[PDB]
Amino acid sequence: VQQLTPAQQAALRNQQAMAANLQARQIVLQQSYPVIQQVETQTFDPA
Amino acid sequence: MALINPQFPYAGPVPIPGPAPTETMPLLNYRVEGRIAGIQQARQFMPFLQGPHREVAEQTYYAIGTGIQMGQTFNQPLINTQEG
Repeated sequence: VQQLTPAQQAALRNQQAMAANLQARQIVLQQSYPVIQQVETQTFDPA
Repeated sequence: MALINPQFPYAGPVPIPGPAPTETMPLLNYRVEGRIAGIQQARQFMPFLQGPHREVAEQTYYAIGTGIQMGQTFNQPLINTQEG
């Protein structure tokens, strides 16, 4: 009959936390804004 | 749904060499406790305003008054002595 691996048994006991993780990622990516910004610049001699 | 060959039948599976039986059994992976690190700030200096905007601009008004209204020197008509 059907036998689940220990990886698939863990995926059924964590399936409501994964549904809440997916719908929180969709809210973040919809309502935030991507920014790229310079944080550090330096010029050195490696000797 | 294969058809049995009656002239050349075969039997069930025989034992064969195996893949060292404990090496097909995994460990159960042992999670430690974790923490979203740091003390979070309450507010963020956002690059966009969070309120509504207006598509069109509407002209606004304010009331003003005129001034003290004076009298006038009218040009006055002639007398209707049956010519008019």
